[PDB]
Amino acid sequence: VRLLESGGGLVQPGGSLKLSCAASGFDYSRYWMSWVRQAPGKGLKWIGEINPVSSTINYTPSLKDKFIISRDNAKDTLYLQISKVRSEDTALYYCARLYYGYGYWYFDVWGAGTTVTVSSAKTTPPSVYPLAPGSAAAAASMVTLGCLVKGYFPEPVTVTWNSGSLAAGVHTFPAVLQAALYTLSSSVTVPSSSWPSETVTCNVAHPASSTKVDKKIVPRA
Amino acid sequence: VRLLESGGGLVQPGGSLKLSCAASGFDYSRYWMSWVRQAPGKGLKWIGEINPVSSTINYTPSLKDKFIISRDNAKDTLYLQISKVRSEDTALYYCARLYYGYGYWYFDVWGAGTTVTVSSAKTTPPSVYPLAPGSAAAAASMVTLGCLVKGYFPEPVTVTWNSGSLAAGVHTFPAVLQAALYTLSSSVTVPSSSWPSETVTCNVAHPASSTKVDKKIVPRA
Amino acid sequence: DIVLTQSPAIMSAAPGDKVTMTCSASSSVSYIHWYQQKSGTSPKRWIYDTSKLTSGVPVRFSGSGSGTSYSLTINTMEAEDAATYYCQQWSSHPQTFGGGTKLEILRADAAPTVSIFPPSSEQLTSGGASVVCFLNNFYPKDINVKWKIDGSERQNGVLNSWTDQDSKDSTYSMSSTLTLTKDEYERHNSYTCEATHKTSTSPIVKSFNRA
Amino acid sequence: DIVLTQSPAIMSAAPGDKVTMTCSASSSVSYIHWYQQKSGTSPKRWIYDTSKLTSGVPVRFSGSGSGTSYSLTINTMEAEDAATYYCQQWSSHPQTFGGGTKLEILRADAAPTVSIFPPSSEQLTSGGASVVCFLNNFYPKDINVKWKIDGSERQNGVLNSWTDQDSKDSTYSMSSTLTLTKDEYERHNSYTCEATHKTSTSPIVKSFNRA
Amino acid sequence: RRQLIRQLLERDKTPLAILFMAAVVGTLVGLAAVAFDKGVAWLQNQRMGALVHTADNYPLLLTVAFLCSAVLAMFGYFLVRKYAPEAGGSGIPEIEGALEDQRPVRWWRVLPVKFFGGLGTLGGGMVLGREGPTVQIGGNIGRMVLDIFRLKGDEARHTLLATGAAAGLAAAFNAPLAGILFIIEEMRPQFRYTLISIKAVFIGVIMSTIMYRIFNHEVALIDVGKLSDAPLNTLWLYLILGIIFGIFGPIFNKWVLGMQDLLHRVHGGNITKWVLMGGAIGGLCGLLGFVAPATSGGGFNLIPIATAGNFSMGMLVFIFVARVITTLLCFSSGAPGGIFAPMLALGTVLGTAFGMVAVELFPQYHLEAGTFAIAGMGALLAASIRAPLTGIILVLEMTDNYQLILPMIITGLGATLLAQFTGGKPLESAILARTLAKQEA
Amino acid sequence: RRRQLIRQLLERDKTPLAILFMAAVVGTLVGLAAVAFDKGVAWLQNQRMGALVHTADNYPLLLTVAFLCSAVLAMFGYFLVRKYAPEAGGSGIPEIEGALEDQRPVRWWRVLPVKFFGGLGTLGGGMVLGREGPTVQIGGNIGRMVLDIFRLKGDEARHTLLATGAAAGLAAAFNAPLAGILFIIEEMRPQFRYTLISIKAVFIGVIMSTIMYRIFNHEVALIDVGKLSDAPLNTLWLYLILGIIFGIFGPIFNKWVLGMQDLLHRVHGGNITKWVLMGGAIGGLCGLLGFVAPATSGGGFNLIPIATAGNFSMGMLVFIFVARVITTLLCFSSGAPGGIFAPMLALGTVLGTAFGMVAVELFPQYHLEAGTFAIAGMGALLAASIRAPLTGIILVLEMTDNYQLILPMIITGLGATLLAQFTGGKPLESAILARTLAKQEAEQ
Ligand SMILES: [Br-]
Ligand SMILES: [Br-]
Repeated sequence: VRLLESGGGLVQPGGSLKLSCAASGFDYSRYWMSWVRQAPGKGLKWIGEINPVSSTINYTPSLKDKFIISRDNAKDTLYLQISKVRSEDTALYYCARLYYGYGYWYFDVWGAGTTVTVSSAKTTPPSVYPLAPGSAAAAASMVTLGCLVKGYFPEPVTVTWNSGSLAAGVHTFPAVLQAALYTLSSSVTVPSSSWPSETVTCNVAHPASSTKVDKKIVPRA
Repeated sequence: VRLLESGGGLVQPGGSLKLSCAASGFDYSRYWMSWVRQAPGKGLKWIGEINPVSSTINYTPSLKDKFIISRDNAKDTLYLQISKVRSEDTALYYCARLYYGYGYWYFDVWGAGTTVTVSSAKTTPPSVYPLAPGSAAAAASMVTLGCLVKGYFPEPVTVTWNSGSLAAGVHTFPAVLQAALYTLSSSVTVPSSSWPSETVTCNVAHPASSTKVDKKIVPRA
Repeated sequence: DIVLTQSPAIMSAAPGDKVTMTCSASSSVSYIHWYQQKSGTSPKRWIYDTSKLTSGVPVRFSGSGSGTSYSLTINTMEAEDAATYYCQQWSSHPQTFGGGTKLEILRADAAPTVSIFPPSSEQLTSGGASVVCFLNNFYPKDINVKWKIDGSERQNGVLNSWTDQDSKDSTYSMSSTLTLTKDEYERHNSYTCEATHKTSTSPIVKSFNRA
Repeated sequence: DIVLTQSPAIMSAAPGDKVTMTCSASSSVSYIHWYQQKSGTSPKRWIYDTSKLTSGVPVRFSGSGSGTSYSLTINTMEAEDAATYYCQQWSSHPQTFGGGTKLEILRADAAPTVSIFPPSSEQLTSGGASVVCFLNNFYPKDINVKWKIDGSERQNGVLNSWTDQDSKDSTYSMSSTLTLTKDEYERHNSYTCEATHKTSTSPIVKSFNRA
Repeated sequence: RRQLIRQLLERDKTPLAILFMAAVVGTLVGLAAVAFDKGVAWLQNQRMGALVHTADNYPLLLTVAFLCSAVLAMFGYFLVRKYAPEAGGSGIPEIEGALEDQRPVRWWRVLPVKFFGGLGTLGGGMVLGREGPTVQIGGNIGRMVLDIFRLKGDEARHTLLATGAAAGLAAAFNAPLAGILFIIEEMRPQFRYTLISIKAVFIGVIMSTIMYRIFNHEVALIDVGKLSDAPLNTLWLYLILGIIFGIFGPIFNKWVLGMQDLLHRVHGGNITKWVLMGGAIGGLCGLLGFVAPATSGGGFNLIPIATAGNFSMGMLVFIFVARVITTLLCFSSGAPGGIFAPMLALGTVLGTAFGMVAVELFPQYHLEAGTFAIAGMGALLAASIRAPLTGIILVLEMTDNYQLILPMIITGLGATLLAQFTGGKPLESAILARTLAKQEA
Repeated sequence: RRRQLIRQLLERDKTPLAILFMAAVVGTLVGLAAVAFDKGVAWLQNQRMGALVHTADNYPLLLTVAFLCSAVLAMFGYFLVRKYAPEAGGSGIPEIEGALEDQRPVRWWRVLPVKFFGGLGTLGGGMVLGREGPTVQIGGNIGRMVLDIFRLKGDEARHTLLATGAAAGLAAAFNAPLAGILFIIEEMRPQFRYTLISIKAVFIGVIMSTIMYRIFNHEVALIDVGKLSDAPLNTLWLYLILGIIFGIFGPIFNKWVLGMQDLLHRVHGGNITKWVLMGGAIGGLCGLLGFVAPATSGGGFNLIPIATAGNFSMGMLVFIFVARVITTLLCFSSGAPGGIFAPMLALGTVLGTAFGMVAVELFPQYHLEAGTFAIAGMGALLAASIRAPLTGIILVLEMTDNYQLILPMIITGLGATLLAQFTGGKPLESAILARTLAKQEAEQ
C-alpha cells in the first residue's frame, strides 16, 4: 500500500496550487481519502475528506473554495487545490487513506507528503560541493566524508550516498536559511579501507528545480 | 468501451515484435482478452486468449512459442508477442474483449487493430506525380484529374485533395506492390469550371518515411 | 478444429430484399455468432447465440440454424447493410470463423468514365514513364482494359487496381497503369486505353499522341 | 471542534523506563487514535480505538483512557521509541489532533568525532568559501563549537545545524559551516574548529592550513 | 420413544413420484412466469408507443394514457369478477388457505383468469407486483398436475401445492432461496405439522429459476452496485429505522384492509361498478406513469435511483405518500396482482429518507443513505406481511450487499417486534381470516 | 377446525415478551462463550507453535514435542469427557437434537465446563474437528441454564431457549447468522411433529451472538476467497454431476464415520484409560501432521482459500483428500469433543477444486475456474452426509460471498441430497441419535 503525493513546492502568495496523491497497492475506491497538513515544527491539522464516489466532501472550518478536494478513481489519484494561498498554507501536505475499527475513524495509511511553500523568491537549484579530507588528514580507522548543498530554494533536498547503498554512518543536517537560500551538508562515515579505494558518491535531489546532482568525493589533489 | 492496439508495423523476417492493446471504458479484469488477426484480403483467425488472472492462456494450434499473450491489468493493457515472424504473420491484429450469452463465448468488442508487415524490403518515400489531362483533352462537363504515388514502402499512404475540402468525386485505388515498392494513383473528378481556373492540389502522406508532399495539378502547356 | 464455410462468398442484392447467407460447419456446432465488418472498420458483434441481436442491430436482421447449418438473414436489406459478415463458433474449441460473406449493394448498370493520362514531365525526368488510365464509376465490377501502343497491343508492365464498391453510388472504379522506361515511352507516339464493359458492345477508347 | 492537549509536550526517559503521555480533550471523546512520527517520516497509525495496537506495534505499547483523559503508555520504553506521538479523535467531527508529545531518549556519554573540511575547489571557483566542520555522534546534545582563523576567533558567517536524536544510537550530530568570500578565505592560512563537550574539559580541535 | 427411532431412520425419504412431479411443476410455473412477465412488458411497451403517436397534443396524450390503462384495467377486473372471484387481489392468502385445506384450487379457472387478468392490471401500469399473479398461478399449476396425474395422498397435494407457490415467488424476483424460505416461514400451515417435502420445493424452485434464467439472463431486476459497509457504532441506527417500520407496519395494514371495505361500497358487489371503478384507478395509473412515474408502476425502477441518493428529500416524501395512495387503491380494489413488490419500493424510499437525515446528523459515521435504503427495502415486508426472514433473504438475493446483513436483520427484526407490540397482524393471514370468516357467516 | 384456524390466524406470531427477552440473554452468553473458546483454541495452537521454535533444530525432538503437546491436551480432553459428561463427546449436535425431542437431558452444570475446556484441548491441539460441535452444544445448554436459573416454564420456553442457544452457537461458529437460523428450522427441530419454537426468538439470539462475535473478530473473514468468476448457463449440468458424485460418496462417508465409531470402541472397549490413551494418540498424530503437511491436520479452514485459488496440484489435492478423510474419521469417530461440521466443508472444497481442474482442461470453451466448483462443493458434503442442504448452501454463501454462483451451489447440493437418498444414506446426526437412542434401550 503506497501513497505518493506530489505537486507541492513554491507558490506566490494569493496564488493557487494543485497537490496530487497517486495511490497504489489497494482498491482506491471503497476508501475515503483525506488530506492533512503539518506546518513547519507544528502539529497535524485535518484539511478535508472525500468519500469514494465524491458524493460527500467535507473540509476543516475554512472558507469559500479555500480548499477543493477532488479525486479521480480512474487514476487512483486524490487531489487538493488550494487557493488564495497565504503563509498559513506553507506546510507538509499528507494524503491518507481513511478507515476505522469500531467506527471512530482514523487515518489508516499516510503518504510521504508534499511540501508547499508560500513565498515570493525564485526556484533555485542547489550547488553541490564535495567535502574531502584535507591533504593533511590522519587516515584513521574510519574516514568521514560529506558534501555541501548550498544556495537552493525551497526545501527540500534529499541526499543519499552511493544511491542509498551506503545507508549506515550517514548524516544529513537540517538546512539553514540565509538570504532566501537554503544550505545543508551531509556527512558519511565509511571505513578507511573503503575510501578512496572505492567510489563514494553523494547524490542530491531537488525536485523543486527538477535537479538531480551526483557529486563524487575524491581525495584532495 | 475502447480497445486501442498498437505496436504493429514493419518487422524483418525471423524477427519478433510486441503488439499492445490499451483498454479503457470498462473493468479490464473480469474480462478474458483475446487476439485475432486478419491476413490481407482474408478471413479472421484466432490467435489466443488470456483470462483475467493470467492463470489460463490458450493459443490457436501453433508453434510452441510463436505467440506469447500476456496482460497487465495494472495498465489495462493486453500484449501479444510474436516470434520468428514469417510472411504468414503479416496481417491486421485485433484485440477483443471476450464475453458470452448462453455460454458459447464470442468476441464482444473488437478494436481497430494494428497492421503488421513482415518483410525485408526497405522503407522508401513515395514520388508524387500529377496526372493532368493531355493537351488534347475535350474539356467536358466534368474534368478528371489525379496523381500517381509511386515507389514507396511500406503501406500506407494517405491521399487527400485540397486538404480534404474536395471529398466528392475522389478515388484512391488500392496500392499494387512490385519489386518491393508500392504504387497507387488517386483520381479526383471536379467541374470543368472548377479547374484549371481553381487550384487542385493532391496531398500525399507517408508517415513511414516521414513524408508529406503536396502536388499541384496544372494544365499541360 | 471446426471448419465454418460461409455459402455465398460474395453476393449482391438491391435494397429492400430478403437476403440470406449460409454458414455450414464441418462438424456439429451450436449458438454461432455473426460479425459485421464494414470496409475499413473492426468486426462488430452483430448476432450471437445463433439468433440474438446485439444492442443496436436493426430488427431487419435475424439469424437461425442448428447442428451443422446456420444462416443470417436480412428482411429488406438496407444500404448500410453492405459489408462482410463473418460467422463464428465456439461451441467447440478452439473457436473458428467462417470465410465470410461479402454483401454488396446490387444496382443499375453504368458505363465507365474513361480518362487517360500521359506520364508527368516530372516522372519522365527520372527515366520512368507511367501511363495512367482511370475507369471510374462503372457497374458491375467485371471490366476489361486493353492497352495499345501505336495501335499495337501491349500487356507487359500493365498493372490494374480496383476500388471496393463505392458508398455513394455503389459503382466500382479501376485504374490501369502501363509503366515503361522513358526511352521505351519515347519511341512510340499513340497510347490508347480500351475499356470493355457490359454497358456497351463497342469498347470505350481513350488515347493521346505524344505529338 | 474538540481540542486535544497532549500533556508532556516534550519528555525524556531512559530505555527500560515505564513511559506515559497524556491526551486531554476539551469536551468528551472516545476511542482516540495515536500516531507515531519519527523524524523525517510520515505519521503512522500506532494505537487506535483507544487501546488496539496496529499490526506491527510492539506490545510494550498500550493505550487507555476515557471521556476527557487518555494516555499512551510504553511499559519499558525502547530507544527506537524516540519520536513524536500525536493523539487524534473523531468521536466528534471534525476530527482533531493533539499538539503531540515528543519522546526523547536518555542514554550514556558520547564524545563527538570532529571532522574539518576546506572549501572544495569547485566552490572556490565561484567566489564562495565554506569551511565545513562536522561534530558527529555525541551526547548530551549540549555542545559548543568555536572557530579560529589564524589562531584568531571568528563568529561572523558561522552557521550551525543539529540533527535530531538518532533512532538507533540516540546521539546527536552538529555541523558548523563558516562561509567566507574566496578573497577573505585566501588571506588567512590556519582554519581551526574547536568543539567543547561534556565528555572532555579540553576542547577537541581539528584544523588545516591552506599551506 | 421407540416411534421416534423408527421415524429418524426414515427421515428425508420423499416418494420419487413426488420429486419428479415437483420438477414438472417448477418447469411449467417458470415458462408461465416468463410469458406473463413478457406480456406485461409487451403491453407497457405498446402503451408507450401510443403516447409517441399522440406525443404533441398534451391533453390527447394524457387521455390515451388514462384510456389504454383503463381499458385493460377493466378487461382485468372483469375476468376476475366474472370467472374467478378468488383470483382477485394478492392470491397469497388464498393459496395459504388451500394448504390448510379450507379453500379450493379451481385451476381450470384461476389459471386463465389471474394470468390474462393481471396481464391487464400489470401491463397497464398499476401499482401491483407480479408475485400475486405468479405465486397463485404457480400453486394452481401444481394443482393441475396433481389432478391430471391423479397423484394421491396429503404429501402430494400439499407438496405440489407449495412448490408451485415457491417456484412462483422465485420466478418473480429471480430469487430461488426466498421462494423456499417463503413457503417454510409463511405459506405453510402455521399451526399444525405438515407433509410438505422441502426437497420437493427446491427441485421446483430450481427448475423455474432455470427457466427464468433461460430468458432474463444478463439483466438484474434491481441493480444497486456494491454499497459501502456498516461500522458497529452505526448499528443502533438500523434498530431505530426498524422500530419506525414497526409502528407504521400495522397502520399500513389497517389502510389496506379498511380501504378494502371503503372500496366495496362504491360497487357494493356489482360487477359493473367494479369493472368501471377498476378501469378508473387503472387509467389513473397509466396517467401518473407519464407525469411522475415514481408514483405509478411496479416500483422496481425507482429503487435503484432511490438507493443512489438521486432523489431529494422533498421528492422522496412525495413519492412515498403518492405511492402509499396508489398502492392501496390498486390492491385494496381487489385487482389481480401482488402488493408484495410495491411494498419493497415503499421500504427503499422510506429508508433512503431515514438515511439522508442520518447522514447530515452524523458526518462522523460516513454514512451512505443507500444502506438504510437497503435495510428498509424489505422492512415493510417484515412488519406488514410479517415474514422477515423471507424478506431479508429476498432483499439479499436481489441487492447482493451481504455486508449489510447485520443492518438488514436488525431493521427487519426491529420491525416485526414493534408490529407485534402494536397489535398488527400477518397481512395475508388477516386477509384469510376475513375471507374464511366471511364464509362461515 | 376452520373456526379454530380463524382463532389461531388472528393469534399468529405472538411470542411472550419473557421468551423474547430471554432469547436475548442466551444469544449474548452463547456469543461471549463462543468467543472465549475460539480464543482459547487459538491461544493453544499458538503456544504449541512457540514450543516448536524452542526446539526448532533437532528435527526429531521437534517432531516429538509436536506429538506430545497435542497428545497431552487431546487426553486432558478425552478425559474430561469420559469422566464427567459422556454426552459431551463427539458432535453434540445429535445430542441437542434429542433434547428438542425431549428424549435426552441437558446436564448443563456438566457439559458446559466439560465440552468447553474439553474441546479447548482437542481443537487447541490441532485435531480435525470444527468448533460447531463444542459451541452448538455449549450453546443449547447455555439456553437451558437460563431456562432453569430463571425457571421459565412451558414447552415454548424450553424448546425455544434451547433452539436459540443452538443457532446462536452455530452462528458464532462461522460468523453466519442466517445459517444458524436455517439450521434449526431444517435440521435441529423435531423432524416429525409440530413444535413451539418461536422463530422470532431464535433470531434475537442469533443476532446478539453474531454481534458479540463481531465485537472481537471484526475485519478478518474466516474464509476469504475473493470474487470468483461467473457461471454460464451451458456450464450448469457440470455442477449436477459434481452433485451426483457427492451423492454416492455422502452415504459412504456416513458408513465410515459410523463404522469407525465402533471399530474404535473396541480398542478401549469402554475403558476410561484405553480411551484417554487412544485419544492422546490420535491427538499427538495431528499435532505432528500439523507441521509435516498441515493440509491434512487442523480445522481445515486455512486450506479452503488456497484450494479455491487453484494453488494446489492434482496430486496434492487427492492426497489432502484421502489424508483428511482419514484424520477426520479418526478424530470424530473417536468420540472426541468437537464438530465434523467444519472439516466437512474442507473435504468439499478440495473435492470440488479437483472436479474443477478436470473440468477446465476438458472444456476450455467454458472458460472455467476450478474455484467455482470448489465452492459448489464446499457445502455439498454437508448436503449429502448431514442432509441439511439449505443450511449448507446458505452456510457457504454467508462465508464465501459469491452469490453469482447461487445456481451451481444449489444444483450441486440438491444433486447431492438426491443421490444420498437413492443410495440409502441417512441424516448423519439423526442416525447418530437413533443409535444413541436405541443403545439407551437395548441395554435394558
Ligand atoms: Br389476497
Ligand atoms: Br457422534
